[PDB]
Amino acid sequence: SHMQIVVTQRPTTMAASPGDKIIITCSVSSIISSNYLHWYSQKPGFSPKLLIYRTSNLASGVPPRFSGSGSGTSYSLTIGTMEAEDVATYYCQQGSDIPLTFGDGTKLDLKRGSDYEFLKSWTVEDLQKRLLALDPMMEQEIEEIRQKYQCKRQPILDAIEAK
Amino acid sequence: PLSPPTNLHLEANPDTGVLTVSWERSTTPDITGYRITTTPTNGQQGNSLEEVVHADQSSCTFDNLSPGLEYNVSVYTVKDDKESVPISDTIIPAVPPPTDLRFTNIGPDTMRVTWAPPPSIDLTNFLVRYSPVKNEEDVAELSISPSDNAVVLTNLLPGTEYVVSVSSVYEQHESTPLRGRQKTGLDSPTGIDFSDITANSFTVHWIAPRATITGYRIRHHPEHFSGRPREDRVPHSRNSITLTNLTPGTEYVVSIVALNGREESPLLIGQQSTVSDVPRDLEVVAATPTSLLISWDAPAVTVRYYRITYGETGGNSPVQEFTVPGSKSTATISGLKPGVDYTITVYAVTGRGDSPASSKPISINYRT
Amino acid sequence: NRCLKANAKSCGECIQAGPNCGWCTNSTFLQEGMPTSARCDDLEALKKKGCPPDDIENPRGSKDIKKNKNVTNRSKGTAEKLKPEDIHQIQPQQLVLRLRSGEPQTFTLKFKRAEDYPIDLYYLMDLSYSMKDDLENVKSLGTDLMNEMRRITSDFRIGFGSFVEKTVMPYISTTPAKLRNPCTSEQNCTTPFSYKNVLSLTNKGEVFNELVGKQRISGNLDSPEGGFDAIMQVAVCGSLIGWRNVTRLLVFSTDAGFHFAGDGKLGGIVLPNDGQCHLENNMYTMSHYYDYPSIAHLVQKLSENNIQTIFAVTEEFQPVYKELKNLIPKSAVGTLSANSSNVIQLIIDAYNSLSSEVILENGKLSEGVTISYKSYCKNGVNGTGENGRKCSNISIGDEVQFEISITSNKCPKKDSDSFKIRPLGFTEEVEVILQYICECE
Amino acid sequence: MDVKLVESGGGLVKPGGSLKLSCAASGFTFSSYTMSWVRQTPEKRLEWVATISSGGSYTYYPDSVKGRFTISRDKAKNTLYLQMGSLKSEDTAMYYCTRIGYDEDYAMDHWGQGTSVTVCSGSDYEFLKSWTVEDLQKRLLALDPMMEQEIEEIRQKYQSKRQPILDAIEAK
Amino acid sequence: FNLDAEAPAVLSGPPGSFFGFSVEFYRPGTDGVSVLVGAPKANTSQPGVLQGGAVYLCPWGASPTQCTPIEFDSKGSRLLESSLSSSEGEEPVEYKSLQWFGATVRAHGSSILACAPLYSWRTEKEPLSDPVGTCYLSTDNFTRILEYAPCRSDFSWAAGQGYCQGGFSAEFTKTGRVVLGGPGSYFWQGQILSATQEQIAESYYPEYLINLVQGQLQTRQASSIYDDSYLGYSVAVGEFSGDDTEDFVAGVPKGNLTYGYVTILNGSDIRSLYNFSGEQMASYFGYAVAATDVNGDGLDDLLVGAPLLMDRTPDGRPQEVGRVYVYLQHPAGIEPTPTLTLTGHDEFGRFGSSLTPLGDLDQDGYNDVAIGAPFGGETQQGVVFVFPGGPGGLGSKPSQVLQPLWAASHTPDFFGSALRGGRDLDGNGYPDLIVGSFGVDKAVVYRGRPIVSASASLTIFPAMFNPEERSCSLEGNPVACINLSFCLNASGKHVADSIGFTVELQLDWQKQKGGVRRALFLASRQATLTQTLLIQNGAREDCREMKIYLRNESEFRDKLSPIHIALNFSLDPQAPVDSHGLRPALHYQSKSRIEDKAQILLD
Ligand SMILES: *[C@@H]1O[C@H](CO)[C@@H](O[C@@H]2O[C@H](CO)[C@@H](O[C@@H]3O[C@H](CO[C@H]4O[C@H](CO)[C@@H](O)[C@H](O)[C@@H]4O[C@@H]4O[C@H](CO)[C@@H](O)[C@H](O)[C@H]4NC(C)=O)[C@@H](O)[C@H](O[C@H]4O[C@H](CO)[C@@H](O)[C@H](O)[C@@H]4O)[C@@H]3O)[C@H](O)[C@H]2NC(C)=O)[C@H](O)[C@H]1NC(C)=O
Ligand SMILES: *[C@@H]1O[C@H](CO)[C@@H](O[C@@H]2O[C@H](CO)[C@@H](O[C@@H]3O[C@H](CO[C@H]4O[C@H](CO)[C@@H](O)[C@H](O)[C@@H]4O)[C@@H](O)[C@H](O[C@H]4O[C@H](CO)[C@@H](O)[C@H](O)[C@@H]4O)[C@@H]3O)[C@H](O)[C@H]2NC(C)=O)[C@H](O)[C@H]1NC(C)=O
Ligand SMILES: *[C@@H]1O[C@H](CO)[C@@H](O[C@@H]2O[C@H](CO)[C@@H](O[C@@H]3O[C@H](CO[C@H]4O[C@H](CO)[C@@H](O)[C@H](O)[C@@H]4O)[C@@H](O)[C@H](O)[C@@H]3O)[C@H](O)[C@H]2NC(C)=O)[C@H](O)[C@H]1NC(C)=O
Ligand SMILES: *[C@@H]1O[C@H](CO)[C@@H](O[C@@H]2O[C@H](CO)[C@@H](O[C@@H]3O[C@H](CO)[C@@H](O)[C@H](O)[C@@H]3O)[C@H](O)[C@H]2NC(C)=O)[C@H](O)[C@H]1NC(C)=O
Ligand SMILES: *[C@@H]1O[C@H](CO)[C@@H](O[C@@H]2O[C@H](CO)[C@@H](O[C@@H]3O[C@H](CO)[C@@H](O)[C@H](O)[C@@H]3O)[C@H](O)[C@H]2NC(C)=O)[C@H](O)[C@H]1NC(C)=O
Ligand SMILES: *[C@@H]1O[C@H](CO)[C@@H](O[C@@H]2O[C@H](CO)[C@@H](O)[C@H](O)[C@H]2NC(C)=O)[C@H](O)[C@H]1NC(C)=O
Ligand SMILES: [Mn+2]
Ligand SMILES: [Mn+2]
Ligand SMILES: [Mn+2]
Ligand SMILES: [Mn+2]
Ligand SMILES: [Mn+2]
Ligand SMILES: [Mn+2]
Ligand SMILES: [Mn+2]
Repeated sequence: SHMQIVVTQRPTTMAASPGDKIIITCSVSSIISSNYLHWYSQKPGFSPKLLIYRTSNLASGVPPRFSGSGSGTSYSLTIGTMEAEDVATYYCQQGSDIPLTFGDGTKLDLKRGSDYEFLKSWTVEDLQKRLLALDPMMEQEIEEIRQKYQCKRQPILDAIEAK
Repeated sequence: PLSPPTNLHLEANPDTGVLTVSWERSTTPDITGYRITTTPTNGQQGNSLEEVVHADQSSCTFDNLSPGLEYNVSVYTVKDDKESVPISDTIIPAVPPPTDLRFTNIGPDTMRVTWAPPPSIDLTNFLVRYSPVKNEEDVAELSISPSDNAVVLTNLLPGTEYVVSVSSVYEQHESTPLRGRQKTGLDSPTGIDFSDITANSFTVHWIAPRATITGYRIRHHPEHFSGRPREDRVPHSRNSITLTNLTPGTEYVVSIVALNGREESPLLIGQQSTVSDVPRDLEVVAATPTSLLISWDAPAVTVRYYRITYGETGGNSPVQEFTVPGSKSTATISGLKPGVDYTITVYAVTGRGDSPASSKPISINYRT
Repeated sequence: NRCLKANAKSCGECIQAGPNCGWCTNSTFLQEGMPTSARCDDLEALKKKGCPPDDIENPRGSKDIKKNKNVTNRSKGTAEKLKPEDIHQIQPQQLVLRLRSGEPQTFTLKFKRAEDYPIDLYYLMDLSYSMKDDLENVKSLGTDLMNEMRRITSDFRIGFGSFVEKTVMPYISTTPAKLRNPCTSEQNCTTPFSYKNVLSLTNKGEVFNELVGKQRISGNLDSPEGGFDAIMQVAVCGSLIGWRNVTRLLVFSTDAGFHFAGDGKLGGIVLPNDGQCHLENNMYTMSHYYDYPSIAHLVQKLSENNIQTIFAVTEEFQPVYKELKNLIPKSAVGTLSANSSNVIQLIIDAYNSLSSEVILENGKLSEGVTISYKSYCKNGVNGTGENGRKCSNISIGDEVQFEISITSNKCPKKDSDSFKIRPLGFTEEVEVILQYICECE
Repeated sequence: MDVKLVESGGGLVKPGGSLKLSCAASGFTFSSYTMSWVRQTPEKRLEWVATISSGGSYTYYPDSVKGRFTISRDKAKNTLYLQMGSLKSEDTAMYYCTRIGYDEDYAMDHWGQGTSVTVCSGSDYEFLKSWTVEDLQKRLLALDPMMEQEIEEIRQKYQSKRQPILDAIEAK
Repeated sequence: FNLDAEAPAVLSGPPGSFFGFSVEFYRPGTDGVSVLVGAPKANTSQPGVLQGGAVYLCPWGASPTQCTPIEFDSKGSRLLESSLSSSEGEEPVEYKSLQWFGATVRAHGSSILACAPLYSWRTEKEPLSDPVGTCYLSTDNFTRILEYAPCRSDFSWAAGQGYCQGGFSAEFTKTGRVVLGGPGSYFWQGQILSATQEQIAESYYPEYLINLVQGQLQTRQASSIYDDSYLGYSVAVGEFSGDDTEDFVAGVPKGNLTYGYVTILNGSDIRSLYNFSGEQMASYFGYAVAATDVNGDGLDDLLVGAPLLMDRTPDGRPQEVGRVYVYLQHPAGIEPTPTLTLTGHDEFGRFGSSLTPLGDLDQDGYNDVAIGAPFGGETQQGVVFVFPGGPGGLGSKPSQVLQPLWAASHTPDFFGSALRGGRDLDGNGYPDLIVGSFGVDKAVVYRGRPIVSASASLTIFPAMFNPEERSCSLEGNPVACINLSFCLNASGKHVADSIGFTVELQLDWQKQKGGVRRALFLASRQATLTQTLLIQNGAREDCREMKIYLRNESEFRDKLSPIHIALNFSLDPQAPVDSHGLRPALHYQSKSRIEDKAQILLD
């Protein structure tokens, strides 16, 4: 008997303005305990970090706005106010049974972020942070392309090298 | 003619070390001197002496006085070779008073008194009158042989200050009394008893002494003690105390002393032995090739259940233990390898409440 | 007759009008003046008119199951499963049939249970200081219990919890020196606690075994322990525990007595237990506030939860626990021992007796077409209509047959209609294709 | 936090090859906390490859990679090793080294930098063998300009998005 | 039914002070009669004591709401002499904080006894805290105060009487001997301590904490198997020996392996004379016990309360309502099997938790007992049940039901937790009952109204109506009439000789609805006539002769058809007020309704 728990995240992708309320749910195929359910947030160009543990506790270094609630097979992660930093991929993973399954992360992003009109409201400290964020994501994209070309060269180079 | 002295005054001290005779000077002028003579009454054997004084001083002295001997004192006014009618007085010397009184070897039941007798005096006897300070009406008087300077006092009331009044006695004369105050000892505790004996505790009963006691000192110690035994002080009103948390199977010696103020009464020693809950007469009723039957004696204290442990002497392998009912005193071990030595340890559980503490085990060695 | 009264324009209408109704296209028997209605008639009423048998058309259908799968004889015998697809709970999986008006086709469906129901078990162990001697027996029992669960069934959930005593001045010495540890300075016992949940229900056995070993004994002053108070929380805290719709088994092992309601008066507690989950951070922080639950109140909470209770205790307290066992229904009493044979035997015996109910769900059918289900069950039990679809009191390896009949009044469409018939709670279904023709062949 | 995790040894692997990954744990007792391996695919999804206990008595593997991979730990060197053999195309992903803070909660609290291991197809090599060495060599040169061009295209797109934020900061 | 439920007396206490935990009657003098109520969590002026508790003395009459706390102890916990120099600072040798003082309050003559169970004291030999408990005895209208802590002794810790908690349950004998029980002693086996007031004063010593009293009677230590019996949980005093000496009845709730039992101990010989065994395991038999005579045979009986007892309903679903067992003592002895039982009607009712004898409420010559369920009632506020005295046996049906008048609150009311009765507070010649409700911090007092019984006798000589001859002719045409004489007798105890009773006579009452009455008064001519006549207890009988005629008119279809008559007498509801302030009541058994019947002969 090989029965595996299935994890589902309702909003696969969404975009919201700053100060908006965002609610993301997580559906489990079978009943599990609240302690087992966990939430993970990953910024672009960085490794995943555990935002909340046991569904009621925020991991040290996590802002108070983020909150978690639910029971049975229903769970949800609610953000009181959306911020530029809050832009990341969120995944709800359940560790009750083996194997451990992670639901597809929600790609929450800023709506019309590039638009110069919205930039005027932004504070000086915030804008510096947004500029800093671009450097990590941009570096990752260029590195990925280099591997693709390098991968293609290998087979071609290996045949020439053998000769 | 010459005029004799008048209003003659003779003074006798308790001890006649120095005797002084004082008389009024002669009215007649140009008197050269005054002569005084002391002689025993009715010409009895005595130390008759003669003294001479100047006109200015009518005070003389008489050394080597004889105690308990009447002596006639005659003072004659003396002017050149002529002397006038001498005043004649008669005095009996006072017996010397006892001095340097000392009290040694004091005890409540009895006390000893040692005083110093008057010097160079053959006293008839030594008389001492003592009584309880709070009991002046009742006093005991005992005649003491003159040669001995120490008197023994008996039947003294315990814890009662006694004031002894001893005066040297010559003839009918009585000397100055010496007063010494001493206090008798306290009364010990009696009728010690032990009740409600238990493995860890027991009750001791004692009776308060006739004499008033402020507090009682109780000490209990084993024959061999790593450290000095603890001491508990309890009031006189409560003559009953119970010692708890004792170790079972250990005999305890207890000393009870009644102490009032700084005084202490004779210690009363009571010996008691605690009960032992350990099993006795462990033996093997019957043994087969793989099974062993073990039968032991029932412990004195109540045991809820007994734990039996058996293992291999040769190998350091965890022993297998199975509990059995308290009422049943016989257990059976099976599955033992034949020809292999096995050690059996039987324990007794008597712990009350959450604590699971058991008694010391009794093990034997059996060869299969 | 009805066939004559059919007034069929063509041969197909005749068949639609009646079952026996037959049609002759020769037109030698039918009068020229009479309408094509006269051609339609009873098979006997046609042969009598001298109409040729070959000319007469009477299409009918024969019941034939396209796919037939034999039921597994083993039926997961002794909690052993070969594969999920290998086991079959239905014989006639996929079938093909043709429905003619007045020709109801009946097939036979046989259902055999080749699976084992999932079981959830929670282990509660007493940690008083008097259990220091029995601690080895309790730790060993846990691993043996988990091994039995793997042998008993493929799917299971195992969790455990511990309890000590109320944190009150009377029950536990309030002295600061004994506050840290009630045991003697030589020993290093942990602080007393009402209820402590060490692990929630999980499917991994290895984690459950390792956690039991790390447990350290705790001590209280009084002989009886608060075991009843701990059970109340476990029964009502479904969320934290992780309770699901599966048979639930509770194992309780103690070597001391249990406090009951009204025993909290000495402490100073007078509020009766409300049976509400008060667990905070996997701990019970309101032990002092609420008095120990009564046996009557405790039984009601278990019955609503439908949680079976098994008690493992020492021989000395066996005589007391037996009286309690008589009171609480669907409960058993076992003796804690190093061997632990009796405790394991009770669980296996309880698992062996399980009665389930199998129902049949059918897909929507066309207007004028109906289906009848005739249930067959153990001890000759036979339902009809709605009762005839469901079967109850079926143990593992028990096979019950079901007779299904499909009747077609008219033909809605020329093409076949496929629908799936699967009992509730079972993935395996029964597909039936119904083809109806109104045109004579 | 104060926990450093470093994964090294990631490299291009041919189909059916063997690749060994080493994880270094510092700032905490490695033996005390259970460790697991998590790999992120090219669709930005998360898959759990393996889990190893602190005792080392038992290990857990998913069915897909179960029986084809090996996970082990070295208490003396405090190093976690993942052994991969019979690698396929689906295997290429970004592998991360994790640490489970509490066994009961079974929640990962630390994530390593990670190492990318990408499988390389040898099918193209087969076509190249027929081709003469002199002709093949010329092809190699053509690839370098194309790789640079793509990089320039990504760089210009990023600059346009960045310009609006920089202008806003200049205004403030 | 005597209890004045309509106008009860309510007292108030500071919130969270558990006021009303214990209720006691104090009558040092005739005009000094008052109600003693203790509050255990109540704050006190004495420094270093938090939630010590106190006993409030509120005098009957004047302002009921006003109450004053009695300062039994005006000082804080004493310091240890050894600690003055042994360690920096000072260490208390006892803690009075959270001592739950006033938990049990009892009073006899001019003597009042207050006991605080939770009190505990660190010992001098070792720093260990034991909740031995402590009591305060106040006699001669609070002249001197004596502290009684018999459980405190040399044998400290659980093995000894360290956890004795003496005073948990207390009682007073007719002679004034003090009875105290501690279930904590002997590893929760339980114990009973009894000493006379004179002996306690004689051996009292202020200077030394440990005090030994001569002549003190106590129970000896039992075997290890009897541990956790919780003896001394409930203490009662009754005479069952027949030697005219007070006997002690104690209840062991966890005895006999959780089955429980009730034992009787000699007042002097202190040797068990009888034993009682509980019917169901874990029924908490012995939670509350009381001794009184219900059949008026001159011999006391025993009542046992088992609140946690649960029995199966007709449906078969298990529920717990509790039960009370009554044993009647014959001249030969007390029988082990209970004569009667009282089952509750509310699940988790806790019926039978508290039992208090109410003496004789209806003055019928038979005693009455009141039983209270704290969690009883639809709103789970609680309720109080009163059972009338029966010579043959105690009556199963409850005579009256007492429930809180005030609205329910989120916190439990705990009504009926403490009940005190059998003492005449208002001196009206009728005893009163006091009910405590510690949950809301309130106390209620109910006074019994005087009872008057009546007897009505109405008879008619002319039953047969004659059509041919008419007795009277008020109308131009004479109509036959019949004279009815009704006699009403009223009998009361300590009630105004002059009593007012309203009597209503109904003619053809059955045919009054949708019909024409064939019977009417000679002058009033009204189907129903109401007449009020003053009845004197001294007068032997009262009878008024009136006349009711029969319609001469032949309009009615059936002359033969009989006519029903009906006379009812009730207590006048106008100016029933008396000097005492309690309205007169009427015995329920006394029939206040009488029905008559007449017929006519038609050829
Ligand atoms: C109604 O219910 C009541 C409650 O259940 C019953 O009361 C209980 O009744 C039983 C049986 O009668 C009693 O158990 C017995 O105690 C007897 C008294 O013995 C003690 O006291 C005397 C006098 O001081 C003393 O000489 C004895 O030595 C003994 O004191 C013992 O001292 C040791 C010292 O270490 C101490 O450890 C013991 O604890 C202490 N008492 C004990 C042992 O408990 C015994 O005489 C009884 O029988 C003994 O002797 C028998 C032979 O004569 C022997 O066969 C027995 O096995 C046993 O050795 C017995 O032990 C309960 O104490 C008593 N109280 C309680 C709390 O249950 C009541 O009897 C029952 N019936 C009625 C109608 O009232
Ligand atoms: C509850 O507690 C009370 C008080 O303890 C008990 O009452 C005692 O019961 C006894 C027996 O009924 C009383 O009688 C005593 O009997 C002793 C035995 O002698 C009897 O038999 C001889 C020979 O036939 C008779 O001559 C004699 O009269 C007795 O019938 C006597 O020795 C006692 O007398 C001595 O003691 C008493 C009391 O101190 C003195 O007054 C006498 O002068 C004499 O010294 C006595 O007669 C006894 O009096 C009652 N009290 C006490 C303290 O014992 C109850 O029995 C008990 N409950 C039960 C179950 O009964
Ligand atoms: C519910 O429905 C069930 C199925 O219809 C009923 O069971 C049937 O009961 C009748 C009672 O008459 C049986 O009829 C008898 O059949 C036997 C032959 O069966 C025996 O021999 C065969 C061949 O060896 C063997 O296979 C069977 O197991 C038996 O050993 C005849 O000899 C009798 O004369 C008679 O015809 C049916 O056979 C039986 N059917 C089955 C398969 O169970 C059941 O009674 C119904 N219950 C109720 C009361 O509603
Ligand atoms: C744990 O306890 C049991 C009982 O004391 C130990 O003996 C076992 O007892 C059972 C019966 O209760 C035996 O089962 C029997 O087996 C025979 C032979 O197959 C069969 O004919 C009987 O009908 C019954 O099934 C069992 O065999 C026996 N143990 C063995 C060795 O098989 C048991 O040994 C103890 N286990 C441990 C781990 O100590
Ligand atoms: C004998 O005469 C007396 C006095 O007339 C009757 O007492 C009356 O009884 C009725 C009920 O049957 C009372 O009516 C009640 O009114 C109150 C409101 O005032 C209502 O809440 C009750 O539900 C009921 O409707 C009536 O008040 C009462 N008499 C008075 C004082 O008004 C008595 O019923 C007669 N005998 C019999 C056969 O009952
Ligand atoms: C439900 O099924 C069970 C188990 O089949 C029945 O219990 C008994 O099972 C044994 C199995 O050998 C039979 O021999 C008995 O005849 C069955 N019980 C009887 C009637 O004695 C159970 O009776 C069935 N009915 C119920 C009540 O569910
Ligand atoms: Mn224990
Ligand atoms: Mn144990
Ligand atoms: Mn306990
Ligand atoms: Mn008596
Ligand atoms: Mn009676
Ligand atoms: Mn009455
Ligand atoms: Mn009154």
